[PDB]
Amino acid sequence: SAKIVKPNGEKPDEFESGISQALLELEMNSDLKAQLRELNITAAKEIEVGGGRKAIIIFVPVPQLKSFQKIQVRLVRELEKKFSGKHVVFIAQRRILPKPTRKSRTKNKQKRPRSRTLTAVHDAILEDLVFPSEIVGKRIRVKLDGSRLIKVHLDKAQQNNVEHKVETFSGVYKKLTGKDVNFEFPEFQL
Amino acid sequence: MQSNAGEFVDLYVPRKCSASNRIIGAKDHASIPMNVAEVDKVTGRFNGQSKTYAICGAIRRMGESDDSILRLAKSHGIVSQN
Amino acid sequence: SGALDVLQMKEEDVLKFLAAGTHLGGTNLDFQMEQYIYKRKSDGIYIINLKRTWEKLLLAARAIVAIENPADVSVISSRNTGQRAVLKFAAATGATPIAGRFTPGTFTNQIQAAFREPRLLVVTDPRADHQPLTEASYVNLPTIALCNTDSPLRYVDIAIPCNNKGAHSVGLMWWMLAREVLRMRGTISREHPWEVMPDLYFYRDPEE
Amino acid sequence: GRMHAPGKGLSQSALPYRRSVPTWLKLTSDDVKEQIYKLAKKGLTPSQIGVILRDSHGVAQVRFVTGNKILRILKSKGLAPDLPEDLYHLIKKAVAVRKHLERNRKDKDAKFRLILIESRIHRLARYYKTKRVLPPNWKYESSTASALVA
Amino acid sequence: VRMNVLADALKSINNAEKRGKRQVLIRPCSKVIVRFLTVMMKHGYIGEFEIIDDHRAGKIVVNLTGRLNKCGVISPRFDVQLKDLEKWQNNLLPSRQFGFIVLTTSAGIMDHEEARRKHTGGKILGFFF
Amino acid sequence: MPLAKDLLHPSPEEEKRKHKKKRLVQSPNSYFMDVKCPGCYKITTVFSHAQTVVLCVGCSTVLCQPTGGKARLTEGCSFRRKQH
RNA sequence: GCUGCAGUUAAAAAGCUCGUAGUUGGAUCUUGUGGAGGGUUCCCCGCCCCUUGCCUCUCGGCGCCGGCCCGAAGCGUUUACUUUGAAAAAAU
Repeated sequence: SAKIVKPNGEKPDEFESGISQALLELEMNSDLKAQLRELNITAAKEIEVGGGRKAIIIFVPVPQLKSFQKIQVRLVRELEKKFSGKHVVFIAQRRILPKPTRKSRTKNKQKRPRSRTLTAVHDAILEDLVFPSEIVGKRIRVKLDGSRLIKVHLDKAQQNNVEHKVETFSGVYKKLTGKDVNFEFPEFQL
Repeated sequence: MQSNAGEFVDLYVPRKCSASNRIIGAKDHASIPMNVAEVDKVTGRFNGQSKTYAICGAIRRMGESDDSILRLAKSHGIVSQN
Repeated sequence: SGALDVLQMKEEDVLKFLAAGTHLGGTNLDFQMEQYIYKRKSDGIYIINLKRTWEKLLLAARAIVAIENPADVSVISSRNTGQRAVLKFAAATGATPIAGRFTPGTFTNQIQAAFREPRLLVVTDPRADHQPLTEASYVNLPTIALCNTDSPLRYVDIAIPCNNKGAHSVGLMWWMLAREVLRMRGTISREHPWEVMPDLYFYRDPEE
Repeated sequence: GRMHAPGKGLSQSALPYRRSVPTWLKLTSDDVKEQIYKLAKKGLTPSQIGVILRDSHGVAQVRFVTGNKILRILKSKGLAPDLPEDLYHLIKKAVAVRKHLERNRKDKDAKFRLILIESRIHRLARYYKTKRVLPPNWKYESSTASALVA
Repeated sequence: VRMNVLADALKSINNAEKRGKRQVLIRPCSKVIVRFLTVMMKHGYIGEFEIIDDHRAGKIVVNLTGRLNKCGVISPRFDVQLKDLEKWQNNLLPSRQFGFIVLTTSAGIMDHEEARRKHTGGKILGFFF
Repeated sequence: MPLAKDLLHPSPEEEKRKHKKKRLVQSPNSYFMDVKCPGCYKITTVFSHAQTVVLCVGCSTVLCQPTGGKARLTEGCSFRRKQH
């Protein structure tokens, strides 16, 4: 559809509806339909950067996330021109849980999986933003003010795929987590 | 060191060496100040105001001072890329 | 170096370094001499970098300038090769030579008549003149010397690498040392040929 | 280090940080499963199974092309053995020692080494049996050693 | 074995500072070591520190200065009830004026000077000065 | 040690010639290889430390001989890694 | 000699190993913003998903205009620890 392809996220909203309409339209069009197979989102959002530019966010149901990773570049290329003047990235949405060891009340409902934990989700989110580099290293530094800056060593191949997205990816993570990240390319590759 | 008045006490305030960040006593005769001469750096002729350093006996006697004196001049001049 | 090319090593001096074999350095190494070396040949001999030699020459020489008295920068060498070289050094530039055997206690006595209190030392070869180095750390003397690959560093603040196993490497290096101090302090500056040469800082070498 | 020798040593495997596919590969999750099931028929036990995949087939390991371990895949079928191969290999060794010991009563060295391998069985058994992986009445004896290895 | 991780950690940075160093490598990275060194950094005895990440447990690298004299561990972990406090801090510190016994409370990990203002006793971990 | 040396960023192989579990990140010292031998014309992929005989479906029936380390090839050819 | 000892030669590590009790045991499961108390972010209500976890209700008050809202009732898997109360004969 074009309005009920965003459940659990509130179906009316102007910008989000205007994305969905022309999105599913491309998938229905015969121009590409041999790798597009009528998937749907669950929400969307637009978030800026201090670079003075906007960038769009696409959420997915997450078992469907795997299929998006198949095409991921051709699709994003076409929608980079179709929605132009903004950057385009996929991401996934999880139903993160408070601890039973206590941040909200437990009833002995279930164990709480450690993939449904908080910290594992914030690691998994980073894996998708810079998916085509396939993160080589992670390092962290701690400041005298108790802040933290998270270095990410990326592969030294597939550089220009991410090099004009390099700053705009960092602003995404800020809005989702509350944390500051930097992206680097290392001295050497093994 | 301060008091109630903030009045400064201690007969001498000792000096604290550059690459070890520790203080050298009244008797300690392997601790050396080492004066490097600056130049104008337009003609390469001596010009007055010196760079002065200080090194403790502990790093001297083990043979680590050579690196420390090099690094001190490496964070300033004259050393570019060694 | 510091100043862009009015202190940096010239094309001329490179020939002198290579003709005197300064670049070559002995088989055995130390763990304080690892950085000065670049690499090994296909044979036992390890090739000192000449860029790294040149930077160490400068602040070494600039420290010899920094004193306001040139009569108390006491140079010392006791090897036969390093006798003739130092004698011209401290004759040309105001300094005090101590040639041959040291005769210990000359930096800590009040009864000896050769007692002196200098500020700096400039020593050839730590492992011939180990005696003055030990006594330097009893009366707070800054110290400079010429190290080889296999000469250890201990009671020295700065090194000036060299091949120095008894060669033209010795006399050439003492000449260059005296050249630099005059470019900063003296009126010899122009940095185009000085009248005095390194052809009399070289060893006596028993003649026919 | 070693638990019945005085020695100490490193030879442990070291895995990369990465863990993609990586890219270059084939045989979707499902393909790997049927490739495994054939091997277990032939008497190839889980340790051997991963080796024979890693050496000649395109896998790095069967934990990044599946969401499960090699053993859990076999266990979900019901085709897993009734005791771990680890326990089996200990018991497998000690019977031959006891044969050699009956044939030669003057090999005190063998008698000594048997005490180690014997006690190492009992310790291992006390891991599994508390975790409800063995019956809480099972014991190790000469008789039960004979029958359980056959 | 490595029964207590924090106890093996501090001895490295203690040994390293004595010889004259300013970078170290401490493993295997417990969360407990992080919040310890955070408090120790605020007062100013060490500089900023970098946590390397591995899947195994991580590794941590520290930049330090000569301001530190010694940080020790006290093991096993005893309780304090804010009248036992004065007896502890006398034995373990060079002076009343400075030095910082660390401890953990239900209000988190902190120095002893802070715990006294929150009225929280707890389990003592180490010290430094 | 010069007792001041960096440990954050190491040299490409002058501080990565060390033992593999004494590095900052643990890396293998092994690799795969895309092989096409000229007695079994198929694009086979094989691990460097074979540990077992790799068979051939052509005229030959052996491709590796396992040793204490890297397995030597009988007559094989074509080494790739690729990438890792 | 718990705080606080010592065991190469001064008094002193079982010849050696296995082993139950006892003692001890790796890493890993949440952070930012307005008001209020204190600085120039940081430590009683709330907000992103959570915020003293829930409901379900019904009996006895508080409301607002039959209808609707929120305190008390079961509790957050269990302990140690720590903090606050209660209860502790006099003399010393």
